[PDB]
Amino acid sequence: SPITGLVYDQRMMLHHNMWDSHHPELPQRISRIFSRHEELRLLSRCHRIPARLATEEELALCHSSKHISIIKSSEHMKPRDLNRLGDEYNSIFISNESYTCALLAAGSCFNSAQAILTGQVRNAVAIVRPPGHHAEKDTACGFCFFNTAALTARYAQSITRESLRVLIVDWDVHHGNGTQHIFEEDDSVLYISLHRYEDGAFFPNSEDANYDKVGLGKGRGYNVNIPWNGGKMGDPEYMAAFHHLVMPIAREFAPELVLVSAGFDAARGDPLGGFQVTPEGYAHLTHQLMSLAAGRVLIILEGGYNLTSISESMSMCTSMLLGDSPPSLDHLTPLKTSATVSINNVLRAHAPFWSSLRVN
Ligand SMILES: CC(/C=C/C(=O)NO)=C\[C@H](C)C(=O)c1ccc(N(C)C)cc1
Ligand SMILES: [K+]
Ligand SMILES: [K+]
Ligand SMILES: [Zn+2]
Repeated sequence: SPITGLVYDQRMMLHHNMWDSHHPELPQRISRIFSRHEELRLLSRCHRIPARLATEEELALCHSSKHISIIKSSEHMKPRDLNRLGDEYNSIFISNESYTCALLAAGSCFNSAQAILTGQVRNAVAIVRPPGHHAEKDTACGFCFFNTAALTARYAQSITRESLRVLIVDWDVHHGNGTQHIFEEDDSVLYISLHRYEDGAFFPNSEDANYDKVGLGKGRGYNVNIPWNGGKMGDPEYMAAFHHLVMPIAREFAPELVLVSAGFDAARGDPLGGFQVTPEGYAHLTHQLMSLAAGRVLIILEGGYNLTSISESMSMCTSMLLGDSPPSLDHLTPLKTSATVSINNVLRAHAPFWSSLRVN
């Protein structure tokens, strides 16, 4: 029978901001999501995967030992040193429990990828924090210490074969700069991100997120950026991006495992995204990805700051993984012109690499 795995560990709530108790990357993000899965009776339908700590050797699959050593050292720091260290990065706060929580987020995901790859479960959801996709090989960034999704892709290959094909779909409203960079020269890991860009004025504020960054060397064509410009986007724009880009490229790539860097900050009500993707929209995207890799899909929480929006959106993704009927959504709504421009720009930049793509 198809089983859905779920991993959650309340110890990941220990990572906190001691200088701003209302910082948006709240410990309550994961507990509210977990409680909503209980209320909707989704949790009881899942196989509970145990959380674990990632080892330093596993962190070294993507990160430098210098970076690992510095984050590890924060476990023993006084508040004044935690404040100073956090200030060395772009948008990071650290507590003595941060390192442990980042290890738990990655270890939880490794156990989930292992459960899927060994056939213990068909697919899985990881309700983890702190997030990972902005973390680079050598630095923490944007609430992220280690790149959980990137590490999970490498971990998956370490327990199978180096050439295991992993698709990472990053639907967090922000560009996963760390994920792109880690796999930029790699043809074994296809990275597809959709993200608010605003001509480089939206976090992480780099032209690296533009559609013309297609990958390097043997990785040329294996990096797909779908940047949004022109304000609020929603379900029609995301469905069109999946229809014309994400799914044709994914099918041509033929992944053996699908990781979703599932931020829910493109959700309706999120003040850090300003977008309108609905829980039914996220459900549709999850169900489309389930048609890939024999259903081998692991959904990894990234960002998403409206407690109610993320709890509803992520629960709807789990509902899809469990085999519930997908929402009836169509492609009849006209897109905002700027979203058409964005999709056409990606189609043009990726036409050389992916024969199945349409011109416009
Ligand atoms: C890091 C983050 C979201 C992360 C996330 O959700 N990861 O996916 C949001 C922060 C508040 C932000 O908006 C910001 C904007 C500009 C900036 N500069 C120009 C230095 C620094 C930070
Ligand atoms: K993204
Ligand atoms: K790549
Ligand atoms: Zn985000």
